[PDB]
Amino acid sequence: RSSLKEIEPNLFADEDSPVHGDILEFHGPEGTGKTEMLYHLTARCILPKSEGGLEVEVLFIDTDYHFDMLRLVTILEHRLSQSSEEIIKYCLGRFFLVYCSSSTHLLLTLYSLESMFCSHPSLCLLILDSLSAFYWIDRVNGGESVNLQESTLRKCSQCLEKLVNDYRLVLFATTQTIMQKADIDYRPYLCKAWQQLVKHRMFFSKQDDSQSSNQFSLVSRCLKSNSLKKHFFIIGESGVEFC
DNA sequence: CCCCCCCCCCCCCCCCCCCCC
Ligand SMILES: Nc1ncnc2c1ncn2[C@@H]1O[C@H](COP(=O)(O)OP(=O)(O)OP(=O)(O)O)[C@@H](O)[C@H]1O
Ligand SMILES: [Mg+2]
Repeated sequence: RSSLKEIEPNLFADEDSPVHGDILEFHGPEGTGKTEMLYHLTARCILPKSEGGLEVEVLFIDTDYHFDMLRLVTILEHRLSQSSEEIIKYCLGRFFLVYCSSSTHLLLTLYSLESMFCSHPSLCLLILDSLSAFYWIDRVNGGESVNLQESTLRKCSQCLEKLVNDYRLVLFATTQTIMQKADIDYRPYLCKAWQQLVKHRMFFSKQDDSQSSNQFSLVSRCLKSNSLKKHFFIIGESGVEFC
């Protein structure tokens, strides 16, 4: 019922099999277009089929409290050929947002979301933002024992893998670059189960030069085939546009 | 792996005549 190529032919030019459970990951520093990419994916997924959409529902989980409905509405109205309030209402009728305040809160939200997931059959995409939102607090609360710094993340990863395997969903996660290492910059620090659960990896970067910005770099790295690709794209009032 | 800063030195080098009872 779900096809990965249709979601994004630009980035997913190799994956053509009907997706029946995948885990992806975004990574990079601040202000490099991760949330804009998520907005573009949601816009591609929730638009009507007449305007070039997918007509399936999206679930969103916000952890860093950085979601902006105004930007999403602006992108939707710019992508639409004709702007009308009722069509925007129809589009937004298939969008859901959840807030979590702590690791246990997120764990219980995951333990509760399966009721909706069995209730709603049209869900095809799942987004978790800022998976590394609670790292320092958990680490400090865990003392010097590593196993006490990893339990909540372990349980959340197990629940996420169970959900994605059971309900045939697509997961999009975001992490933050917090620590360096004594061309890809990546110093893994997450849970071992989460690290081994990843399938695709994408890194984000921004041009240092001030050519009015308008240039972002993305490096796609799939662990299945060890294929490294570089993408260039721009972000405008209508969303993101690939160079 | 984790976060932010310091401070001056030292002297050189001469030119140029005027005016008769
Ligand atoms: N209307 C717009 N036109 C052009 N660029 C825009 C517009 N709106 C936002 N941007 C760009 O969006 C960029 C930030 O993107 P975004 O909010 O997705 O960051 P991010 O990589 O997800 O970072 P973080 O998660 O730390 O917030 C800015 O650098 C800005 O130039
Ligand atoms: Mg962001």
